[PDB]
Amino acid sequence: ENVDLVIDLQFGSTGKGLIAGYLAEKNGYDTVINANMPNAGHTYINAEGRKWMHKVLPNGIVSPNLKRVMLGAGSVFSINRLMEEIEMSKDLLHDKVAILIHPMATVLDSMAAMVEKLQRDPTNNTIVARDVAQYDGRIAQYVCTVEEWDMALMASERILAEGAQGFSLSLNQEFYPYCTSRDCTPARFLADMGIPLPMLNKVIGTARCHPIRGHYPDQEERVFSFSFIQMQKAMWTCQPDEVFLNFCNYLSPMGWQDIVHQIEVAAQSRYCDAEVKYLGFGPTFNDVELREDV
Ligand SMILES: Nc1ncnc2c1ncn2[C@@H]1O[C@H](COP(=O)(O)OP(=O)(O)OP(=O)(O)O)[C@@H](O)[C@H]1O
Repeated sequence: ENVDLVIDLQFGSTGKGLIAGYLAEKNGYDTVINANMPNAGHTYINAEGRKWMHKVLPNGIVSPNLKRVMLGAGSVFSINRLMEEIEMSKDLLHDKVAILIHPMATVLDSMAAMVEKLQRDPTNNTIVARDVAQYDGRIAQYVCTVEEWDMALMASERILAEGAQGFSLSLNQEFYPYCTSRDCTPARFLADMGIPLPMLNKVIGTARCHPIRGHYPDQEERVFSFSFIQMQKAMWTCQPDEVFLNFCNYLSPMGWQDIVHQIEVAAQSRYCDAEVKYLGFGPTFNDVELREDV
């Protein structure tokens, strides 16, 4: 049980990148892994002010004991974007860090590419990273075999896995068809990263006091008020062990302290022991505080 999995409990865009960077600095994982499809990017800003805006690489690459960065089979990514992000952190991606691209990850020329991979037509060798790697040497250094992927996980000591969009955007939650093309749940993220279920140690769920994006019945006003019902649904399916509540700096103390209580009452209502353990008051490492301290 050595995988910490970071997920988003609402409609996304909760600052999951911030807690991923924070956790990577605090815990020093040697392996960071994700399986993202094209997105608007995940941002982490460290103590000294450096900014990482990532659409492909995990934000966890800031771990001081980084050894492996792993892009899972569910990844859909642009090669241009990936090489740009690698170069901007080449000081972190030195000779001591191995980057592994799952052979069945999808290369973009998002949904049309996901369809062509599912088509499994034997003479289209332009789709999956294994096939693109034969004529595109930029990723040839990076794509591994399925066997190598499994050995990398076996060899990892502690793993930070970063999830994708947020629970309520799941393909099979209530808002279909106004949703993404995948379920956004721990089971599906682990599946899309090829992580065996017994490796899961804890799930860190993220939320913001006023969630961004129909919607849930108990929320109004895109920015919405906090939804207790949305949090109940997310707790039942996602069962986080710890919660990071972000953008508390947009509310009065009474404001975000009430939401802490509501999150924990929703958790308990859906047989989840989650604790609100982290609070976010800004976009920086230095703005993440421990709930027991504030
Ligand atoms: N507490 C905060 N105060 C102010 N700005 C913040 C705060 N937290 C994050 N931000 C800013 O919000 C943006 C974060 O990107 P986003 O939240 O969509 O990441 P994510 O949740 O990791 O992404 P995704 O939706 O893909 O899961 C950044 O520009 C960051 O600087």
